[PDB]
Amino acid sequence: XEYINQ
Amino acid sequence: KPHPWFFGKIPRAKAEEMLSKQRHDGAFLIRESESAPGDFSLSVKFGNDVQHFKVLRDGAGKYFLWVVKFNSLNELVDYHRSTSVSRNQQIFLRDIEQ
Ligand SMILES: [Zn+2]
Repeated sequence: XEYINQ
Repeated sequence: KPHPWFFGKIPRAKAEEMLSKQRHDGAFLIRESESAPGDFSLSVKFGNDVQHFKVLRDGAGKYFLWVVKFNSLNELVDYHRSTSVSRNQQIFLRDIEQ
């Protein structure tokens, strides 16, 4: 879904 | 005692809803992603938002968020109780409160 590590 | 941070398969929105009601920064949970079979995600409350981290796996089967690798989710979580999940923001994991 936004991911900090992506 | 079983771990209070393993929530199984719950939708990302539900995780946010729940974590938003928590009173401390760092309150987190590990959930099984709906984005791919057998994947895990770490959701953490920070300020007025909820940050999500994808738990990656390497060829040997180790888990990782950035660079350091772990042999289990248990080790990953315990490590991040004393070391920040992010180099830019100081976020230490702490068990949710019920
Ligand atoms: Zn409290």
